[PDB]
Amino acid sequence: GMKIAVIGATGQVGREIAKLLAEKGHEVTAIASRSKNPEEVAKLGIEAVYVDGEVLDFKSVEEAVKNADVVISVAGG
Amino acid sequence: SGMKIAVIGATGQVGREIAKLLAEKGHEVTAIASRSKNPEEVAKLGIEAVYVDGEVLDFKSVEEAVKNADVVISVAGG
Repeated sequence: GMKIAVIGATGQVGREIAKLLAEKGHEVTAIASRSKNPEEVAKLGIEAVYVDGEVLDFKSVEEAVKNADVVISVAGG
Repeated sequence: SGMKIAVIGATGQVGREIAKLLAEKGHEVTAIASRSKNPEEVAKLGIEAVYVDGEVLDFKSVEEAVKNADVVISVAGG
């Protein structure tokens, strides 16, 4: 298992994520805090990543983040 | 019409698990390999930004739990 911090919006989504990853054997710390909104997150900048067999559609990526109700941004692995 | 959730940086096992979980919870999920260029700014930790009382669990303990993490999941919106 790994060390995982789950930060930002308090709510069912963040709690369920945290719960799942603890169930998978990770060491999970949850910190409630203020976050940017989806449009602000998009405007932080996105690094486009190609997936074999899929069109990498720049506008589709922009729209998916900007128009989300919730954005989960995963960093590290 | 369930909540629209974008998972960005979903290239790893943890991203895939999150995407799977949230679709099981009836959300409309778009998992995206493309990732934030500035991940730490999604939920930037500062004394003013953290909802946890700094008299109880201090800012340094908060900062350390994120610094020592292998993976940081930042949840934006709700």
